[PDB]
Amino acid sequence: HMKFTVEREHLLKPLQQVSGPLGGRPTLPILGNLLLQVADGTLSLTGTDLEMEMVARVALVQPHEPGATTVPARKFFDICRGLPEGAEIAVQLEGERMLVRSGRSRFSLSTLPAADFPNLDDWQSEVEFTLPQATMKRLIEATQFSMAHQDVRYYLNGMLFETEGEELRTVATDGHRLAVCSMPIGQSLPSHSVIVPRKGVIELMRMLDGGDNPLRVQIGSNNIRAHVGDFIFTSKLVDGRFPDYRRVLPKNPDKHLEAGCDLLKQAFARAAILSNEKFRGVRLYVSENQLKITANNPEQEEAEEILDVTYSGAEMEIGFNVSYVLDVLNALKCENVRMMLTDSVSSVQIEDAASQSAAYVVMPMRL
Amino acid sequence: SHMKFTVEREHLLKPLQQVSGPLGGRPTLPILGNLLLQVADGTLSLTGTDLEMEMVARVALVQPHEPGATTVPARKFFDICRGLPEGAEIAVQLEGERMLVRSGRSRFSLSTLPAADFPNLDWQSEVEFTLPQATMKRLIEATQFSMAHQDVRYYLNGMLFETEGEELRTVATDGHRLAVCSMPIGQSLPSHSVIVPRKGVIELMRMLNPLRVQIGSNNIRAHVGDFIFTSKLVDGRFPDYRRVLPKNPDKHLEAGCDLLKQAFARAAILSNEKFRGVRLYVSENQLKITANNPEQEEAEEILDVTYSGAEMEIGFNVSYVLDVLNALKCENVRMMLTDSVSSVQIEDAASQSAAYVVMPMRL
Amino acid sequence: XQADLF
Amino acid sequence: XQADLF
Repeated sequence: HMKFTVEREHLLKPLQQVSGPLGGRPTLPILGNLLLQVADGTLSLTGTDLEMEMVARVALVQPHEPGATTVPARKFFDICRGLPEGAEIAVQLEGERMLVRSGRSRFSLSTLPAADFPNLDDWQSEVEFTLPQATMKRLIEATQFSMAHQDVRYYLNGMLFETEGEELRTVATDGHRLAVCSMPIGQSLPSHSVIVPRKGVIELMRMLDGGDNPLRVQIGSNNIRAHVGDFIFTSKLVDGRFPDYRRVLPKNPDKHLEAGCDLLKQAFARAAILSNEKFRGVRLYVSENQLKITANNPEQEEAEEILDVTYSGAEMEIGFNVSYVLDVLNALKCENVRMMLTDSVSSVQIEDAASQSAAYVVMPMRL
Repeated sequence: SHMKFTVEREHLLKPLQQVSGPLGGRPTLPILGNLLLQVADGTLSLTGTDLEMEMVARVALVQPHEPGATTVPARKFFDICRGLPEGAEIAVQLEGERMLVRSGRSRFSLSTLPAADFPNLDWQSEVEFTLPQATMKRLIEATQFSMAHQDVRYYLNGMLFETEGEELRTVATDGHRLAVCSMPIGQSLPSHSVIVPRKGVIELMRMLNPLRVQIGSNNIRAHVGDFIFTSKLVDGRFPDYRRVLPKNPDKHLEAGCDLLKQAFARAAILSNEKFRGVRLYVSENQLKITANNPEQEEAEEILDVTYSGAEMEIGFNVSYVLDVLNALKCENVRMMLTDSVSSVQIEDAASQSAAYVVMPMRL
Repeated sequence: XQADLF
Repeated sequence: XQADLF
């Protein structure tokens, strides 16, 4: 029965958002389809990968008939996207085919029963809060580069989301470097901490358009839900005990360095050219008001950069993966950086010299 | 071990990026990942090669320098220069088997390979001429998509450059579809036709103020300001385009370029992923495009066109059609047909400077 | 189908 | 290395 006629512009962003969780090589064919449901004056569109789902609701201002089906996602999006601006897309189901008509364009797509479409299991929310999309995008953007990709420690292949007092915090680490960002959200929250999978952090990130809707978060025991306007994202959580970030932050650093973010970045970036392609190690020599960065490779090529910095303390030599340092400096889109050290075998804390909302911890290399 | 030059960052960047053009990822010989650096008089020359072709750049030296030559890692040297502050003074000198690069408090020591080990192309020009950048860019852009990629018919993995009267013509084909573009250059030329390899066409394209060309027996040279590109030619019997162009098409179709493109693009979604065949039913002032796939999905588009001729069904690889329409960046398209088993000629309805021929499918 | 131009 | 935070 299912019938609806909707404007092209009312389907485009929804079809692109619900196709988000979809992988290129689905294990089950239905997993490459979108669930279409007409109920009352609403059309709902769902996309899943079993670990996460995206739902979009579209208001039906034209005659429609209730029903459901599943239809190949990329093909349906491409048909809609390909139609002219303002096109009126008339959809109707004709057995195991869903007909799409607009102007003199006609398409017949193959369907899979709506009844076969996968459901995420029901759950109970424990923590609920609202925040501007921009706060969530800045919390993610500040830390995401530090998550592990496909680590042994599967609880690192994601980002920790932690609530404490009136703050939302994200932590991301791969065991070699860490990133932590905290933002006040204006609401008192119960202390809760969950691990969001890296694929879900990416999906959550992509649903943050810009505004005229706040973000409503619901955290459960094994799920996280994000509502933004007419979109609802749900993800399963990572079942693991995230390591404590509060113990990896240098407990009492005695050495403090200050430098211009861009001059420090540009030197590291030049020294990196002549560092080992695989290991990317650079040497840092700190002495009174000066930093020397050296790099060399198996070919015995060498780079050296000398900089004026604000440093008063003991001279020290420390090794680093230059990519981890460059990642931090490019994250810190600021004027000045503060580096806090202890010794050559211990982590360094890097932050904006004028903001503590984000802090980065990089573990050294020996030579 | 005597070569010395100090140049400003901005005088090295474009030359370094241009000469590094012919250089690939994973060089066979380590020296092919190197650039030849030569200081002679008040000129620094930078050469890049892949043995089949080379790019030379000349940089004027207004600062103290010492003559000599060496080869140095291309990407690494370019990255050091590019990574340096704007306006930086780059002082280069040889210290045995090391090239030293200094600028401010930045110091780099690169490993070199003897200049004597650097390869070089051997020839005399037969045809010579000049043309605007834009004419070359348009001759290349109009046809390059139709070049074969890695065909056994190696002469098809390139572009034919043909001179006739006052015109320069480029042809490109893969055996299924063809593109030809002709432009007047304002000079009388001897009838000559050569095949330029696809890697060269790409290099020639990337070096695009005026452009001078020297064609030889087995080489082509292009001078554009302080850059000199040379390439070996493809030895092969390129097909004659004049014979694949429909000789007397009786059927002529006219349509809006964008409406036709959008229609084929939508029908393509439900065409076979491997074969990409769409069907064209042409009839009085109307075109019907249809597509279907193994899953039994179907697309149908109906359009109003300007057509008076016999009704016919003709199958096509929709990718070959879309490639042509995306190349014609115009308002109206003319399609010239004959029958269901013969090529179709496609062109701008307002220009005959480019013509495109596509061979049909049996669906 | 592909048919050949030549 | 390289050393680990944990």
